[PDB]
Amino acid sequence: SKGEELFTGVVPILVELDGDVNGHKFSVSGEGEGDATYGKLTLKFICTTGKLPVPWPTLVTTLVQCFSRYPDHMKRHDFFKSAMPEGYVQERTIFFKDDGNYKTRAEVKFEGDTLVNRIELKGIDFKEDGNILGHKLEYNYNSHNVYIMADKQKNGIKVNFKTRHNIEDGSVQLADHYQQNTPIGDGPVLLPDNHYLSTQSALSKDPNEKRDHMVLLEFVTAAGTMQNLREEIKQLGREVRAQLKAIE
Amino acid sequence: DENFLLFFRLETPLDNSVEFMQIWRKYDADSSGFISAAELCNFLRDLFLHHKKNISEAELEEYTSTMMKIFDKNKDGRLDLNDLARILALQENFLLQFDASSTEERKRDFEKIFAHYDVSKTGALEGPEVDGFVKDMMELVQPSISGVDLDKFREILLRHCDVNKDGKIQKSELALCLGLK
Ligand SMILES: C[As](C)(=O)[O-]
Ligand SMILES: [Ca+2]
Ligand SMILES: [Ca+2]
Ligand SMILES: [Ca+2]
Ligand SMILES: [Ca+2]
Repeated sequence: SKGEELFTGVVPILVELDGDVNGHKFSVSGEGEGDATYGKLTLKFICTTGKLPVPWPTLVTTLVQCFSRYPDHMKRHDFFKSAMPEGYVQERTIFFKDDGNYKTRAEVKFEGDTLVNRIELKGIDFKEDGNILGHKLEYNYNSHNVYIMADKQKNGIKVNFKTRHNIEDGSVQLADHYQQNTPIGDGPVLLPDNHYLSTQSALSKDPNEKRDHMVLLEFVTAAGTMQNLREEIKQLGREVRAQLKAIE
Repeated sequence: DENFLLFFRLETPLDNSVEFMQIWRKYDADSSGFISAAELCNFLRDLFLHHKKNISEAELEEYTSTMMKIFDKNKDGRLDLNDLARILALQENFLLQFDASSTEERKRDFEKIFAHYDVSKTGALEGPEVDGFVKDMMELVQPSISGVDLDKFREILLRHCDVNKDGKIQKSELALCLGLK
């Protein structure tokens, strides 16, 4: 498929975020590239307004899920690549338990050969020394699944997942993500069966950058969909394996 | 050339895991999960006299010692499952012979598979027929099984697919717990 065709090789990526959280204005510029064949993303983000008023891990989700590896017997479910090159709108509400909430609107489209993500963010009701404005979050990310359901109503998909951000305390800050995705340029898109995205993110620093910044490595893969006899022999084996490991 | 090495000429490869498990179950006398030197010599003594070649027990000890040196990977004095699969020349996992998603092609493959492991032609998997199937099935999902685990594995497998609770796995039972018509 032509959309599926655009992610054959390595695609350069550009990301621009402009945010408003409890009055503090900031901007983030992101460069990198994505390799959908491997579900890989390497990106460097830089805050252009000096110090960032929120911790970097709270922005990983907002700062392009069209680079996910879809197992080829799940290509029918690849919605983010079926909306290309015209692109889609990604709207999110992120509720931080016992704290404020981000609401983001984003356009992800092809501008030439470059995949571009332009985001406006509004954070409100945050607490000045909650873990966000107090910069109390640890510099890492925890892997999890991202659950995807169809939304025939809006010709898009509803997505929902919870991330957990560690604190120095050994505590955990819970962020409840609610998001919808809609094609920008109209046309035929693929609305998928219920499935999830297994994503893991590593956060590093460029030793040579004095600006506030985040280096990001990301791996995303689709799963949760279903055949021949050996695969039934396999899951019988996996269930036998599971049972032996319990009694031990 | 050299004495010994006769045994490799005497060794015809094994196509089936069931027959390997019969030999394994036969010479692990203490059910320790490994093959000792004493037990290996018992296996070699019987293997030779079925071919009616004749060996004084002096060179039976000698050739047993030679085989331990060669195939005991970690020199602990014990051969494990794959140390003996090498000796008996067991070939590739039979289950690797198998895309068929149709309901009738899967029944066709299930017949070929159950025919392979039902050597006894009883219509039910029993004894080393379970072990052979368990070995080939487990090695599709994890590195490799230990000899001590197979008594655990058979117990677990029966609690999954023994619907009538008689101690053996009939054809219909294996078909049902694989999810087949
Ligand atoms: C245990 As091996 C596969 O090296 O014979
Ligand atoms: Ca033993
Ligand atoms: Ca050993
Ligand atoms: Ca039988
Ligand atoms: Ca039974």
